[PDB]
Amino acid sequence: MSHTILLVQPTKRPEGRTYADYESVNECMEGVCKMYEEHLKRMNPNSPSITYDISQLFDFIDDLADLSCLVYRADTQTYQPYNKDWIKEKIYVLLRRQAQ
Amino acid sequence: MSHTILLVQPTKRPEGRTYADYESVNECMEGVCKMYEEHLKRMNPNSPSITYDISQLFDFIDDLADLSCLVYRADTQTYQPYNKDWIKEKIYVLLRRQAQ
Amino acid sequence: PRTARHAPAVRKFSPDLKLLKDVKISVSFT
Amino acid sequence: PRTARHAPAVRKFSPDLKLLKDVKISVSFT
Repeated sequence: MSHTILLVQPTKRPEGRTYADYESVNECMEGVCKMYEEHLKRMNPNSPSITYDISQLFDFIDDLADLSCLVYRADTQTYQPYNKDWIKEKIYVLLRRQAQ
Repeated sequence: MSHTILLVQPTKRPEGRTYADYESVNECMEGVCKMYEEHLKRMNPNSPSITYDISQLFDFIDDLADLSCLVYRADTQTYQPYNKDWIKEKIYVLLRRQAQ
Repeated sequence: PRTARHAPAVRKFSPDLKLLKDVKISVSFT
Repeated sequence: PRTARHAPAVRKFSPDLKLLKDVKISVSFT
């Protein structure tokens, strides 16, 4: 497991920035999904369950002003940066594993 | 100049987190001072100028729930993390240079 | 001997992006 | 030929930590 920091800017205003940290890359990708699912939950408070296509989650990520992460590398004790498109791919891989 | 990301959590609540990025370590340290000085400005709207001892800035930094930074290293294209006490020292060095 | 310090479990932080907050629509009928 | 896109200069972000916001004191006289 590599400690992972997620940097989030939902809109063009930097006043909305936040960050989160996770024990692994996988937990970070699970966290991105949870962030979207919380958005859907507040949009649909009366729905006990929601199904979405991965494309909807990717649309949501695309529409974020900024999303990136930083993955701890033990061999240099530094953080490797990865951008939105890298995150989306790791989410696809995660969800495919989860489905199986 | 090394691109530098600053992670700020003012209180125990993670809902107050923010981050900022800077073109250099020096600009990041200048930014930490500016963050304190803005706090003093809103505390003292009638004061056109405020003088403070460095110890007051360090007290303010100590009282932040979390402060850390990430400094881009071109030789590995990764970010090196540094904690609150490293930041305070780099601020001391910056202000000493500025005074001279 | 120093005292061992216990506290409640820290909840995992999950950001609420508040994307619907203050989103308004105005409709004219003229 | 593609259009060159110009926009206003982006202001440098300087966080307002809002540390005095909603800070209150209650004083009893009894």
